[PDB]
This record gives sequence, C-alpha cells and structure tokens, in this order.
Amino acid sequence: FYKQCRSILHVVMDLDRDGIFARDPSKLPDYRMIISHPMWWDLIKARLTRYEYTSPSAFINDMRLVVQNCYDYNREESPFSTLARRIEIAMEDLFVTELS
Amino acid sequence: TSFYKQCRSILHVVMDLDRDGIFARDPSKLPDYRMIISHPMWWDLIKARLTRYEYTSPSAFINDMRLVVQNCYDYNREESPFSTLARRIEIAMEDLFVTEL
Repeated sequence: FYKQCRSILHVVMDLDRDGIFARDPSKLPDYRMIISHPMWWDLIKARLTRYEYTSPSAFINDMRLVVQNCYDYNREESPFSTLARRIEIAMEDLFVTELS
Repeated sequence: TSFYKQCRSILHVVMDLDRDGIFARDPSKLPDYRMIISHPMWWDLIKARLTRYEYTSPSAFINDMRLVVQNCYDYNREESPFSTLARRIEIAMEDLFVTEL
C-alpha cells in the first residue's frame, strides 16, 4: 500500500501550490498552545521513507491531522481552510479509491 | 519636522516582534491572496521604500505599516491566531507613532 500512499501524498502536495501545509508550522503564532499534534506533508513523506506506517489507516490518520489542524488553527472563512477542504475532499476520495 | 530616523526605528521594532517574519515577505502566492487583498504589503517592501526615499511624510509610512496588519485581519479574519500577532504589532507601532511621530 506504500506506492498508493506515496501517490496520494504527491497529489495533495501539488494541490497545496504554495506549500502552506508542507513544512513545520510550530513557529506560527501560538501554534503549540492551540494545536496538540502538529503535522505537515514533509513529515508524512519522511514517515513513509522511514517505514513508520504499518497500515493505510496509520497514514490516513496523519493526513487527516494536517487538514483538521488547519480548521482548529485558522478561521472557517480563511482561504487556508478553503484550500484544506478541497485537499480533504480529494484525499478522502482517493483513500476510498486506492486504500479500501 | 524630520521623521526617517523614527520610521526606521519603528520598523526595526516591528520586524523584531515578528520573530519568524510572518509579515516580512511577499504574501501574494498564498491561496486566493490577490482575490481577497487589493493592496499587498510586507515589511521588506516598507524597508525598501525607506531606503529609496519613497516616503515624503510620516503619514505615508504609517499608512503602509497599518496596511500590513489590516491585510492580515482581512485575509485571516480579525479574531484569528495570525491576527493576534498582527494586533500586538499594531499596538506597538501605534504606541510609538504617538510618541515619536
């Protein structure tokens, strides 16, 4: 299932044109006070290279955390949240298509 | 009355408060940024304008400084974590404009 997970991560990383969810967000204002488990695409990619995921569900957990953290940190009306919803719809549909 | 010395020092204070340079560089590639924000502004652009003598009065410098933080409120919404940092910066620069300019 790693080939499929790697392929899905490549899709969301391309959808995120400016890479706003790609790098460590922990230095953003009050990020560590608000978000319990920061997550970002480059960490998920590294976890795939390190074989940390033993099931598709474990990869899906971390992918879901990136977009849920966006909604918990940013306002609903923010274009960051607009983009995260598009990414969420795309990746959730690809999980069903490729990993179920 | 002279003002460049004070504008430079206020800009230095603000750029030091913005520890990770959240508002220092061009934000125009952020999602839908040009659709939402008509006039993007950032600290490095204000610094370049000071260097190029583009300000002929303190009011023009104040306008650009206020624009950075108002653009943050408009893009991220007023009550948001990005806007909390911009508000602390706005508070600082308004406390210094009254006193220095």
